[PDB]
Amino acid sequence: GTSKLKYVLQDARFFLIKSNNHENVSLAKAKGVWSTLPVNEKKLNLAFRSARSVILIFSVRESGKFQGFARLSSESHHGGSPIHWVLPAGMSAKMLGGVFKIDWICRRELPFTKSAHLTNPWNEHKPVKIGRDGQEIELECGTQLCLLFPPDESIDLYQVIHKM
Ligand SMILES: CNc1nc(Cl)nc2c(C)n[nH]c12
Repeated sequence: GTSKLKYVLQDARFFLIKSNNHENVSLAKAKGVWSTLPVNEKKLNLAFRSARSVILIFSVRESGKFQGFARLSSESHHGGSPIHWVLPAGMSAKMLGGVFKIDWICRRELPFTKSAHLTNPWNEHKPVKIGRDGQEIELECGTQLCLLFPPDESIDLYQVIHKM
């Protein structure tokens, strides 16, 4: 069912995460972690303190899809482990230094064609698939986007609700 999902999304904040490769989204699903550039790390740390739930909605660049979404379970922390991120051009391990802990709510894909009807007021009402890494998605757009994903029956939202 969708009732516990809707409870988790209640009053959440939503952020578009753009990853330059699949390997790091795969690593994030396996390890329950995410790292981003400092400008976005600052925004997510602020949001984490301000909202009952901060949801990261993931999209690998050029995949034409979202790869799932997750809830921040911590602010960023340094020095816990050297997450073997696969680094593309220009990006280095010091920039991706802060690690957030995340609980996955859905590890299933959603193609961009399925969200064509959702626009993001905080990005000039462009289609929600359009946005830079770290772009905030307004509550109603973000809620409807998350509800479009296929249910992920491997995930029990009970423990997530307790983190709140
Ligand atoms: C592990 N975090 C990340 N990994 C890769 Cl390949 N790209 C990005 C971007 C564009 N923001 N955060 C990223």
